[PDB]
Amino acid sequence: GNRRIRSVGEMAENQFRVGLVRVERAVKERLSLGDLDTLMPQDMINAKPI
Amino acid sequence: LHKLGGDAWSRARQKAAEKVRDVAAELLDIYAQRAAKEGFAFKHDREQYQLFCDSFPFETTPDQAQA
Repeated sequence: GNRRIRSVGEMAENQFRVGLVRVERAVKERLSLGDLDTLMPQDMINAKPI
Repeated sequence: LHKLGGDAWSRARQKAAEKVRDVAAELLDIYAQRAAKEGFAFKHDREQYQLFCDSFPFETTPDQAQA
């Protein structure tokens, strides 16, 4: 009652989300900086950390 | 289809605005006399014009009479 399975789905989901933490940090940095008149969801996102 | 953030629309807008600069002497002299001068008014003849209407040896079409 104190130990649990953490199967392949949940582990991959958590590694996905800790990947997403970096890219949401990146987009929050980019959007917290100005110059938003030309931005598109292509440069703030970056699939290399993911 | 200007891709978003492609800036070609901005570049063309700036280029057109350069062409649309009010130093353009091609039409801003026309707009200056538009802001300074006027035109002539023709007077109509209700009677002699009917003589040349009768000098017209056909019948006017309805779409040409309104023209």
